[PDB]
Amino acid sequence: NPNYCFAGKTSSISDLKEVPRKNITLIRGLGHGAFGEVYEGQVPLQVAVKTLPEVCSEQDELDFLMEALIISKFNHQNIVRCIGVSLQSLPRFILLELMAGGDLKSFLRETRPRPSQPSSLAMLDLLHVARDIACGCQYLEENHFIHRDIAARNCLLTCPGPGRVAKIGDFGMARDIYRGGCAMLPVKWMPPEAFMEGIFTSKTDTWSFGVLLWEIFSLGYMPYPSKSNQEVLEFVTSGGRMDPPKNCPGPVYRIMTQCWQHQPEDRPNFAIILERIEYCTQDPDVINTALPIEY
Ligand SMILES: CNC(=O)c1ccc(F)cc1[C@@H](C)Oc1nc(-c2cccnc2OC)cnc1N
Repeated sequence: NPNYCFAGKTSSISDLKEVPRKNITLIRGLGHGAFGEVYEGQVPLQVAVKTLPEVCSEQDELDFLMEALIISKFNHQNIVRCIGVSLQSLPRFILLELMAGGDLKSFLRETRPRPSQPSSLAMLDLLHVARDIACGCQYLEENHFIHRDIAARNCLLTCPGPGRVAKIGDFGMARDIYRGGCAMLPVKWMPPEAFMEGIFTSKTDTWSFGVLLWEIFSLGYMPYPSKSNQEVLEFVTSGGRMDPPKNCPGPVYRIMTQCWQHQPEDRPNFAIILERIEYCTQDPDVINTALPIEY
């Protein structure tokens, strides 16, 4: 059994909270796609159940064990909680906080303002999501953990409604690096030094957060519209940056452009990002800006 170190503390599979299999009930599927299915479940405490295929390799097993260790060792309101694991029965389970709002990317697309739902979303809703994730990122930063794939698809919402809280919900990329190919790398979320020299720092996540911010204020569009991975790589390496999302307030766009500074030392840390998001939320001209209504 591999050890895991976070914040200078070491943990082992023995530290994982094993939940007796008899206490766990599956309710419905939520998704598969990526390696492993996820179900809604009960332990009555409601959970999302990530499963390990019984038909897997030794490495798949170690990967699964490692993400369990990673998530269980985090303690922050904007990172999905791990209720525990069930590793002593097959298929093996990781039990997560059930985020009823689902993933952020799908939410943004599904919840875009429409003629039928003219006020489904406001600038403040987006700013609050951005703040929430930036808070999670600041926690990772101050604990020297580099996420490596901050993107809408990896964020979850506690509920569809106005009191929703956003959290980082997937750590698969970080898990892989802790221990794939070019075409699977999240190049559209990566800074120049990352995909060139394979250098990662906390400023990597700052760049990625900029792209997430664009995803949020575009209401769930794929970054760099119409560009392939290699076109983005060449575009960004040459100094190219995304335009503002439709109707995006200037102060918000400016946060994006600061996250995308070529030199990592010129990019803000998350304390500063949160400061700037806060300032945006106070500014009437920002939050009174109407989001586009999709016909
Ligand atoms: C299919 N998506 C994932 O597996 C997925 C994608 C990104 C991510 F960060 C975490 C997950 C899975 C591991 O965890 C969760 N998914 C949902 C959930 C996700 C999608 C739709 N409805 C849901 O709950 C009602 C809710 N809570 C979770 N703890």
